[PDB]
Amino acid sequence: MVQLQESGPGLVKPSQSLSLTCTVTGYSITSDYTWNWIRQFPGNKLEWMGYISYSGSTSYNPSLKSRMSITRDTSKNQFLLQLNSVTTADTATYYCTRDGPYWHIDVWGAGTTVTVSS
Amino acid sequence: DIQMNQSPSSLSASLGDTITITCHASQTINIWLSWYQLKPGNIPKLLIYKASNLHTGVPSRFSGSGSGTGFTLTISSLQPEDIASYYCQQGQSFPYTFGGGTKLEIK
Amino acid sequence: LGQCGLLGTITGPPQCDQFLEFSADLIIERREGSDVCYPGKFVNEEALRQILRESGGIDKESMGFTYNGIRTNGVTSACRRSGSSFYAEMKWLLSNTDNAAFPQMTKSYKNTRESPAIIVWGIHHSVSTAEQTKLYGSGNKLVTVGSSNYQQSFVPSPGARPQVNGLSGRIDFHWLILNPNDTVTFSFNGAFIAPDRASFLRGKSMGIQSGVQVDANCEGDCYHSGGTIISNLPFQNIDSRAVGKCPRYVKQRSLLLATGMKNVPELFGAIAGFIENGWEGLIDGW
Amino acid sequence: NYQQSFVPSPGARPQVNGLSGRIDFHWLILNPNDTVTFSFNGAFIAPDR
Repeated sequence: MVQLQESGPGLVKPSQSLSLTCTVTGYSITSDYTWNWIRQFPGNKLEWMGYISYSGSTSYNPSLKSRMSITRDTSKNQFLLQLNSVTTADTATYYCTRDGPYWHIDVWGAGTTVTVSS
Repeated sequence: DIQMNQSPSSLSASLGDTITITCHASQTINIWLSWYQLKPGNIPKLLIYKASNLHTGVPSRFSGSGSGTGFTLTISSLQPEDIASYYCQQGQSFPYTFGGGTKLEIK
Repeated sequence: LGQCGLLGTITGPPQCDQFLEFSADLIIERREGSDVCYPGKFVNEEALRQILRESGGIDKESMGFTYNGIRTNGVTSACRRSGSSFYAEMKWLLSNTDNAAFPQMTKSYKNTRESPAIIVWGIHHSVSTAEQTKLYGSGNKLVTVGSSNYQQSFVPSPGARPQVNGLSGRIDFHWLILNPNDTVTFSFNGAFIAPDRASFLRGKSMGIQSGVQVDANCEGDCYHSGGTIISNLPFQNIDSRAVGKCPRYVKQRSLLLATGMKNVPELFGAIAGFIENGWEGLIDGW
Repeated sequence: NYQQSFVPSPGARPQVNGLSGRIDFHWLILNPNDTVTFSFNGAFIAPDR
């Protein structure tokens, strides 16, 4: 039973950073699958951010090339999302997901809603 | 990049009817799709991977198939727990893109 | 194909997911083409490579099997896409309770088109009898594969082997052909690697092998491994495994053909005859 | 010049015009003075000439 749960603040001021994490229980984040974050635009429209591998390699969305980082924590079974230089558009719902193979995506987290306005 | 034009944007169905939804990858990806239901109000669920094999634990009522640049599921004999929104994902070439999303409606 | 080994398209390894259903008029295999990700090999495999160098592509279709009492997603740690996968086209019929039993199966498929299939199944050679109980159960194992023109009843070989990049046990894939309306039946009580899609053909192409680049601006038809020959001359000393519509390989390298008279500076006896020398002060006529 | 020890394949097949089970016939050659021996506990279709 692999469960993923986001957490973070309520209101974020523009031109600042955003730090969310996802806790993962039931499965080590170093056992061999990657780990994604996925937003939700207003209007029910999905988009891909990037992953961190079980070893710790990352790829990113090539229109979020220089403003995004994703790291992890092997101790309390977590990984942490970081994004900066934000505008009004980034009010979304962020979904920490466990990826599957190139076949698909398996495990979805429930999500949480962010708000970026001053 | 690759564009995923899931059409139509919404259509209306009663109880017991067979309906299709049809994604349209803009470039050859040839087998790689998966179908996700995520409704506003719950966690998402998995339905189909490899564009044919249904996920383990799904009720066997639901199916889909396809290859090339055209993919399609099949849902009939609807339920009260059937109403959601339905997304398709191309797994060929990075970055991941999803589709527009169809909204399930009672006529 | 690049890093795709031509007989892998029929099986789907991670290096060939972008070529599972291609279409070509000129296929090219590279020196680095690998056909597998688990350690294993094909059978009669130079012949099968000669069906496909002209087939112009492939077109799979499903086959529709369904299993119960039995898992289907045992995974290997070398066919890696993000993690532990298997081939795209095949599955892994493994036992449910890990040492209790395994029921005997029987499945079938009838070809229904105008074209012959290319259907390929798999037999799994366990590394021991200690890891053929863990994977499958007890008793002897036999995979019966019969059609109209075909009857084999293959059997595994539980033995220790050297390791190829981590794993000792092999997996062998054999292949048959169906004709229209014809039917195959697979039956087994262990160690079988079923197909899930059959495979059809398209048309007419040619195959080459090279080590130089794919070009697109140049017009030519004689394709060997060090490039392309283009000439109006009937003879070439360039290569003798040149495929296409080439000139013909000789062993000489120069063979000059005259196009003037005998050069006499200063059968009928006038050129080098009773007219002694040529003229160099004559520039219009001969 | 020959030693095989063949074995049957009890399995279900498609039907060719009524029957499912097949029968396969193999063939050898003898030389002068040479001798063949057939031995079996079932499922054999002997020659007679």
